Amino acid sequence: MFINRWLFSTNHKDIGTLYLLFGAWAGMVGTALSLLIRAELGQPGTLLGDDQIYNVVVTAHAFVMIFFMVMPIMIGGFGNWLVPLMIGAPDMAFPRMNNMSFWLLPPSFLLLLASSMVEAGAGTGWTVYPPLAGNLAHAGASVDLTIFSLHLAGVSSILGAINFITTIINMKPPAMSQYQTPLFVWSVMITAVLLLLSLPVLAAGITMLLTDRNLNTTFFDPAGGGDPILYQHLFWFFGHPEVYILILPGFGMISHIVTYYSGKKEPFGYMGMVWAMMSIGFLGFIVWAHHMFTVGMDVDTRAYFTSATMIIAIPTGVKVFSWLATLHGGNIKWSPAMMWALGFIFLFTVGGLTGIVLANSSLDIVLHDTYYVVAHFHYVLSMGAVFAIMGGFVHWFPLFSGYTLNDTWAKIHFAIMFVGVNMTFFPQHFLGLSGMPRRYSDYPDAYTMWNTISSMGSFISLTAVMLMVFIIWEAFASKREVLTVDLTTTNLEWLNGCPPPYHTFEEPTYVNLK
Amino acid sequence: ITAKPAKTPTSPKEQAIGLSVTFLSFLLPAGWVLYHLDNYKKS
Amino acid sequence: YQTAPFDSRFPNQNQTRNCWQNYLDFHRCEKAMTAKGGDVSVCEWYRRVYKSLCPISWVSTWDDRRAEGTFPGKI
Amino acid sequence: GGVPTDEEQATGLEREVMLAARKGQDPYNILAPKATSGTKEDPNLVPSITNKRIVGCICEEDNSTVIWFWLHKGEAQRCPSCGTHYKLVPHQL
Amino acid sequence: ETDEEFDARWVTYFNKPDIDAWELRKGMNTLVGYDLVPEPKIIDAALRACRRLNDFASAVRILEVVKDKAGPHKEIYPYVIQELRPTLNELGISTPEELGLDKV
Amino acid sequence: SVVKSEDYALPSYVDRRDYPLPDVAHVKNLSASQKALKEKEKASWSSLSIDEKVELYRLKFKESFAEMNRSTNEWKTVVGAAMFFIGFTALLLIWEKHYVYGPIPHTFEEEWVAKQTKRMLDMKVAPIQGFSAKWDYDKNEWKK
Amino acid sequence: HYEEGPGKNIPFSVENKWRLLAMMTLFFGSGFAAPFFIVRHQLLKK
Amino acid sequence: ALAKPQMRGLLARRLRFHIVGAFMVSLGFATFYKFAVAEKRKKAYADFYRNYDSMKDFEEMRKAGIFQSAK
Amino acid sequence: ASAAKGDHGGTGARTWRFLTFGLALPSVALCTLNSWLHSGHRERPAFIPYHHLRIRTKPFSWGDGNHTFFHNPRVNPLPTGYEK
Amino acid sequence: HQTHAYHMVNPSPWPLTGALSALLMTSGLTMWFHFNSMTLLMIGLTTNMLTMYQWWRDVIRESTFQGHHTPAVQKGLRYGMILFIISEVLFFTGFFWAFYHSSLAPTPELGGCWPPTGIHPLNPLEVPLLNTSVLLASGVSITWAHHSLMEGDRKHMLQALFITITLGVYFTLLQASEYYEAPFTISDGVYGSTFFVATGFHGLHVIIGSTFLIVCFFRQLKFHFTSNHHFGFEAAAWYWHFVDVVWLFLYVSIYWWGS
Amino acid sequence: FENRVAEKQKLFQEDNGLPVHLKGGATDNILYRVTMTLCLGGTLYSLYCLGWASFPH
Amino acid sequence: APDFHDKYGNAVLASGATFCVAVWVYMATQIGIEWNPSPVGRVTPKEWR
Amino acid sequence: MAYPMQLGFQDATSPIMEELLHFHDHTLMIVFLISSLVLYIISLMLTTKLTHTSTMDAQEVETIWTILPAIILILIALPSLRILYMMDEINNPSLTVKTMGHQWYWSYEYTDYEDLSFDSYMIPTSELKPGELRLLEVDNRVVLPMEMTIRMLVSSEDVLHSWAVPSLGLKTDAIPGRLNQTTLMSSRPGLYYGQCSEICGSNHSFMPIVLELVPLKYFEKWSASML
Ligand SMILES: CCCCCCCCCCCCCCCCCC(=O)OCC(COC(=O)CCCCCCCCCCCCCCCCC)OC(=O)CCCCCCCCCCCCCCCCC
Ligand code: HEA
Ligand code: HEA
Ligand SMILES: CCCCC/C=C\C/C=C/C/C=C/C/C=C\CCCC(=O)O[C@H](COC(=O)CCCCCCCCCCCCCCCCC)COP(=O)(O)OCCN
Ligand SMILES: CCCCCCCCCCO[C@@H]1OC(CO)[C@@H](O[C@H]2O[C@H](CO)[C@@H](O)[C@H](O)[C@@H]2O)[C@@H](O)[C@H]1O
Ligand code: CUA
Ligand SMILES: [O-][O-]
Ligand SMILES: [Cu+2]
Ligand SMILES: [Mg+2]
Ligand code: NA
Ligand SMILES: [Zn+2]
Repeated sequence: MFINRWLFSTNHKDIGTLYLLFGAWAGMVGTALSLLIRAELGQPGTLLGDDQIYNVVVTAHAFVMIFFMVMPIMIGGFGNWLVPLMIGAPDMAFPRMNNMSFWLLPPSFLLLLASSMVEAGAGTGWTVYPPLAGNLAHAGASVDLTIFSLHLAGVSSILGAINFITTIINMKPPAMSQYQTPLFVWSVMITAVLLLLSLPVLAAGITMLLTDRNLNTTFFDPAGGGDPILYQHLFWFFGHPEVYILILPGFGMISHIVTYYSGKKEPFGYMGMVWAMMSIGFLGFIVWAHHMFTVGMDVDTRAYFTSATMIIAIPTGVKVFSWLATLHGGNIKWSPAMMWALGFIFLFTVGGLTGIVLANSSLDIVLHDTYYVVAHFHYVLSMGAVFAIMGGFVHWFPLFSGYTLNDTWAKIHFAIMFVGVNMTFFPQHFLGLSGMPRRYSDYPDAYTMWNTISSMGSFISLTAVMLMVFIIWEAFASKREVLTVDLTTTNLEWLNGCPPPYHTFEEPTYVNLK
Repeated sequence: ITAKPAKTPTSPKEQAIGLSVTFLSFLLPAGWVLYHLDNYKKS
Repeated sequence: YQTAPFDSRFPNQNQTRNCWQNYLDFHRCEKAMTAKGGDVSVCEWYRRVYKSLCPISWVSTWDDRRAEGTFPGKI
Repeated sequence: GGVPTDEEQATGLEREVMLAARKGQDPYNILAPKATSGTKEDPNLVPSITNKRIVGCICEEDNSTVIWFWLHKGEAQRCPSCGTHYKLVPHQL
Repeated sequence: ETDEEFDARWVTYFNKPDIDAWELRKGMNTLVGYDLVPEPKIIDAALRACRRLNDFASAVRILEVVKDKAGPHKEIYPYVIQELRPTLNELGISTPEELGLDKV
Repeated sequence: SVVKSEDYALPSYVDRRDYPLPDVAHVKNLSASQKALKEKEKASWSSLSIDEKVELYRLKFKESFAEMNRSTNEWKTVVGAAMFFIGFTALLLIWEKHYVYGPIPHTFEEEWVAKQTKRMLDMKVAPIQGFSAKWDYDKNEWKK
Repeated sequence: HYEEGPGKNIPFSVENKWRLLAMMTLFFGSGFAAPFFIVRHQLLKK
Repeated sequence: ALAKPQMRGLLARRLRFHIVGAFMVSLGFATFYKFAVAEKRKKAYADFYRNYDSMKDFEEMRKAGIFQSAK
Repeated sequence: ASAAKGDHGGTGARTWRFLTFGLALPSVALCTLNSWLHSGHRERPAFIPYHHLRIRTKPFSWGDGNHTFFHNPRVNPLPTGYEK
Repeated sequence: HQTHAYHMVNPSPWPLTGALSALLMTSGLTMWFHFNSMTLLMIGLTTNMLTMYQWWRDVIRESTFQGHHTPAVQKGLRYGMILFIISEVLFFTGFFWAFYHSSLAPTPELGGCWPPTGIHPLNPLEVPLLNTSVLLASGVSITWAHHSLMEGDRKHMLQALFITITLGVYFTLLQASEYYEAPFTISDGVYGSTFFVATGFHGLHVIIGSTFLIVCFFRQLKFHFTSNHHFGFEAAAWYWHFVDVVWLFLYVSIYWWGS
Repeated sequence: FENRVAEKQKLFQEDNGLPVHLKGGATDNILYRVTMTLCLGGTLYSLYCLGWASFPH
Repeated sequence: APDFHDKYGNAVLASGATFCVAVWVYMATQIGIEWNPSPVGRVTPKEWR
Repeated sequence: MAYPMQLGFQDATSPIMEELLHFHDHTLMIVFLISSLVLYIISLMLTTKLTHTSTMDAQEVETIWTILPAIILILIALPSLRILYMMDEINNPSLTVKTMGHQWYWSYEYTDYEDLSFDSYMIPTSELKPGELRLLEVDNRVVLPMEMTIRMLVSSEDVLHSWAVPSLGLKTDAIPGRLNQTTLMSSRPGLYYGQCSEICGSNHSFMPIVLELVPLKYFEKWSASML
């Protein structure tokens, strides 16, 4: 019974729950890796050992947070629970293949942990650039186990994306056009089209790195006529779309949360929100070499990547303002979920705005490979993707479990986290402008004050993480069972009750074509 | 949202135990490694 | 002669072909002067330019390979 | 010849859907129902195999918001946004 | 449409003799969606409709929601009540204040 | 009064400022006297007492607007407790500085810093605005 | 067919809050502790 | 008797009033920032270099002993 | 274009088989004839130990580590030159 | 009891076996590359082939034998396959990108020219042209197969499909011989690297598409396909055209223009 | 060959509660057990190999 | 009836704040942390050559 | 170099770095305005009991909040791209210096006239002389002539590194098999510091760059004496 249910699943809700659990466990590993980082940097000198060990920690930190935390929660977790409910579908199109998406992640995680246990770890950066990631400067199994980890995570997400796109286009009620699906479902679809197009290119480029390391090819080795910078283009041609992948389901959830705790039946400017997500999607595939502005590219190439990168502010600004216009006139409910979404709106906008500073190739010469970048991307990831995750979690926890959280504790958790992440990352802008490089285990003495504070903020985030776990315990311990939820008329995923039965929409909804 | 009163109420004292055991499950193993770091570094 | 001047044929940040081409030119020119019993000293400009531009390990490697018979450019 | 037809070999639900479609019937809800005028005298009739079915009401053509509510066996109910009328008609398949 | 046509639609809406309990609720719940406090004459037609539906409590609730829609504009509700007073008197509708239902 | 989990599909009661007339009465079963009161409501409301008018309001609705919209002292608990765990976090950083971190580099000793500061002034670090700009090279002191 | 309802649509039990506390401690704590122990592994190697 | 107050478009009126406030504040901030940061900067550089004497700056550094190449 | 043939009334099985036997497979027999003719061993070129060829940064995981997976002794020299 | 037309699939162990088999094959290639052993790899290849066989066996059970593939289920399969092929196109794209990057700007290490000094390419008018005519021909014979099947003609369906498979097999043998004969190898700098990797992934896709056509040949022998319902055959036909288009881009890029 | 689809349809529709992966009969159970045994045994072996490769030799 | 916040609110707040301010003041000034503030206006430059 | 508690860029030491400071000031003013406008509108939306919960019309307001941002972007791009093309202009250098990244040091090669080359390694902390900067000093500095246009060429002989000097606005990646060019002009004499800016293994943190900028005649004599 157990093994049939949880190892052999063909049910979108139980597979969605497994992804949530997996992603929460990855969050704790990611959080530990991040405290090791800030502990090394929390005073001048050397805490752990030289740059090799420090950057094995740094690399795993990124891979765990992006691949094992954010994507599985947002897409495997929320996406599988919610998308079939929100379109009145009985399950995903390929419910059995959906379960292999899930079961590829624990082995992909094992290969990542193996890579760090053997030899001296892969201390390469999560971008795995050669030649440092090559078989001379990283001899032995760690980079290969890393590559293989990524292959499996890749296959997992490409089969997920085919499942989501198919299910969203093919399994809506016959009367429902694509422009009558909720924005979260739109964000999963766009997201999946991006996974589909971008992961095969990373798979090609990490395959060439594997053959360069193990079969005597020279795609990236100038001695055989190859080029290390080709690898960067391949990687980035995936890596920019990847960060739009990490954010877009967060934008979808935000729009549902803001709408719901403003007392609104619908988000402001629906079609503009759609158009914005599709534009950001598309634009996200033509801008990748803004990660290469110091490699030595011609000037016109740099002019074009600066401008194509900037233009993304326009559709992204449409979203920000439509979220404000959704709040406008609302009957505002100050839930813990709403607080995470309001923080999202403001702190994403700040990190999106320092993205725009970085889009300027002239100034990026001096910001590139410094903590300015690090401050940028943690605003959008630690206070953007993560805030959406948390707002989605506290919002839909009662739906998934049938139990309520304590709102007061969840408010306290938000407040602690808000202070902890800002204290962590805000001073890193100063570190970046004043010239502190990335991927350093130690720093010239002048950079001490900000690194000390940043490390202290990281501890405040730790306490927020440990508190979250006690909060989830408390909910399950106390068993306050949900009774009534408002606004079901425009929130279909709640209408089968909490938690919904294993099988829902065995009889589809009735929707007239008129 | 409305809900029923807790089926198995968790009192202040029970919350203090839950919270304490939760903080310690993260603090102790990591504190143990960090405190012995010098012993590792010369070994 | 101070250093190699700006060459409109290699206007960009990647100067790798500037170095290579002047290295080739110098050695083609020596070969041709030494065929036709001439003065190699007409070739000296390309030697100054490739010397200014080229990393020492690259000239040294290319010198070894021309001596070995394994230099891949055409001279 | 030698290749079976769907008439000869289609089975299970595939067959049920194909035979019902020949009779002009839609027991597996493949088509979208056409609206009546939606008044109390002429309510949309909602088949169901139980005593409640969730309805999604697109109140005006091209609305992007769908309004969702359980339809229960009994007197007709009205969409809470546009007041169009629906009435369940249970049992069978 | 003009302000006057808007108000007249609503008046006529609540003045329907055989208005049912669903239409009462639907009209009130729709109307408080708008960026306005309803004119006295619309509230008057909704309060007379509560009377034909034998629903004293919804009449008190309508008064509460007038006051609520005014937000921080504290002059609006005492004015509307002043204007409804003959109607309140005629139907025996006690205000929320007269019922103690404005206390927390 | 008593709401049941297995009722989720049925219209339910809610107190919301923006949905003043909910889909069902808060109280649907009536006592003998509550029944007599609903009959009485069919006659002139001027003949109802204040108490009766209240009792009808409380059958139809659970909380009044002033009840449902009331503010609470929750913020004091959220702000106090947040400061408490933030305060707790400092204990962790005290333990870390005592048991984890060793001595920092000799370059932060007071005499090292004094010489390094002189040398930064001798090399004119940031002489336009950031650093040396704040030293008075004539009066041989920090600009006041 | 499977149990349904609060507490039953999950791979872990919530029948007893204290056993639940143990299980959640092991699960989250093992996540958190692993990088510390891998760091230790690596130091104690070379 | 109480006079009739405005009762319509209260949310829109409040919105209009404050968006214009926000615009006004924003011009006022641009003004302050170009004074306190931008012109301050341009003037510090302009004033620094106006009569800057590089050889003298060098000689001071040389006398201070900072250089490997110049005693 | 249109190529230079005709049918297009119906694309049925008869037409596609007509194309399989009257165009496609004769093209294959033509190319197979052309090839089984230009086949015959081309004279292996002198060995020159170019440093951009015969790359070895890690031994291959089969054989003696020094031989490619489809090593042909006639035509693939090792880094030290052609085999005995 | 459902009244929609979608397929609720019985709980299945093949996802977990396929996952583990991915773990065993990648762990296995590690052990092979770094620890001189092929055991894990062989075990992973084995459980992978068992997983594929049983999973697709079961899809056949569900459709031909149980009738779960209503039109809606079928339409979903069509989207799925079209999406899969899209993602396979992007994968080749990264390898084409590598090819043109190297070949449009040959570095001094190659002689500053393409093909590099010391590289003697195959003649595109020889076996590579043969390979072309073979894959183009097999696209014509598979379309004959598809029309026969729609036309209800069992025997000409099997003859045209057999011919399509024998042509895939001929391509594969020709290509294996060409690999043996080639005077350049995978270790011959970026020229060998891009050649063998791009054409070798294509060869892998030809083998996989041939195996899919063989699965269809035996299903057809066993009368699974009706004249209207035969998605397995369509999918493999689309995969096959994909494999042919890929080869035409390799031929034009690497063999012709890159020679 | 003869068309025996009808027979397989009757076999795979038998109301016996079996999952499709085991509905073919006793051979399905054998192939299942062989598959799952190779996967779980191979997985414990890959862990052992990790333990081994985790230390210098 | 008074909830948790009416009864304990003022105390949680007073004592959370007192405790936070205390322990951070202690951590910041009493345990040997080197903040590395600017020498400007606080360090007297000393001959190094 | 950076000094304690620094907030912004190191003071500019070349005209182009000065230009980057003004363009950053201009862009950050926009950054601060937009984010404070957002924070402000946020507080405005949340601080009223007045409601308007019915469908709102969106084609009108979307024009503003599409066109304004386009305009602001153009106001960023214009000075951005002016600076870009300035950094690319032909300039006629008097001197070419090559630097090669290695694990974990730089070597410099000054070969327009003689074969001058040497290696440049961080001073270990326990060997710093009083007043010297932890992690930033090298045994052999990159001596260069002040007020002259210098062509720096940057490559690597092993893994990636990247050659940076924040004061002058310079950061050029060091890729093996490739020769990247940048131009370096100091307005002033003195010591200017940078650090390797691409991850390159165990001692990435510890292979810094110190330029020493002096009069031509002092540079010439140092060159001679370095042979
Ligand atoms: C945490 C440690 C802070 C240490 C503070 C500096 C010490 C001063 C020494 C003593 C002062 C010495 C005087 C010398 C001035 C030299 C300035 C310079 O050379 O040039 C440039 C400097 C100038 O920087 C600054 O002038 C400080 C800017 C402060 C912005 C507001 C945030 C402050 C809020 C609360 C505390 C911070 C944490 C919250 C973070 C919230 C995230 C935005 O460098 C920066 O670029 C950093 C900013 C990065 C870009 C992100 C901007 C978007 C921010 C959001 C606006 C929020 C809206 C209202 C703001 C909302 C508040 C109601
Ligand atoms: C999603 C992406 C993500 C997130 C959230 C974080 C969070 C943090 N990271 Fe970051 N980081 C990266 C991605 C992320 N990081 C990347 C890509 C890099 C660069 C890698 C490279 O250079 O190669 C990096 C690099 C990086 C560095 C620079 C290292 C260097 O250059 O030397 C630093 C240093 O301070 C840092 C610190 C932190 C800290 C203190 C946090 C903290 O804010 C974390 C606090 C904890 C949480 C936010 C927990 C989150 C969620 C859960 C616990 C799940 C809860 C589960 C459910 C509710 C179901 N990171
Ligand atoms: C969820 C993750 C996420 C997201 C959404 C983004 C979004 C953006 N990123 Fe980010 N980026 C990262 C994650 C993210 N990024 C990571 C991880 C890295 C480092 C990778 C590595 O090296 O490891 C990085 C690095 C990175 C770089 C390279 C810097 C360098 O290495 O030197 C650049 C450069 O252009 C950049 C730009 C942008 C831009 C313009 C956006 C835009 O999409 C942001 C757009 C949003 C706004 C502009 C705010 C909203 C708009 C308004 C309120 C309207 C009005 C605004 C204006 C008119 C300007 N990013
Ligand atoms: C008719 C063509 C058929 C192709 C199949 C041939 C047999 C080998 C099996 C591998 C198939 C995979 C294809 C691509 C992998 C890389 C190289 C393959 C192309 C090939 O076979 O090239 C041979 C080299 O093989 C070598 O190195 C051998 C390498 C064999 C080890 C395979 C490498 C394993 C690593 C691949 C991991 C793949 C990761 C992909 C993930 C995909 C996305 C998830 C060329 O022979 P040579 O002697 O060098 O030159 C000829 C001299 N007369
Ligand atoms: C990056 C996140 C880390 C967060 C910081 C963690 C803070 C709290 C750490 C508490 O953990 C411990 O405290 C010790 C001391 O306080 C240790 O005991 C050691 O110290 C002793 C006191 O010297 C002895 O009694 C013991 O034998 C012992 O080994 C140690 O075992 C450990 O579990
Ligand atoms: Cu050299 Cu980093
Ligand atoms: O990637 O931003
Ligand atoms: Cu990007
Ligand atoms: Mg870089
Ligand atoms: Na450190
Ligand atoms: Zn409707």
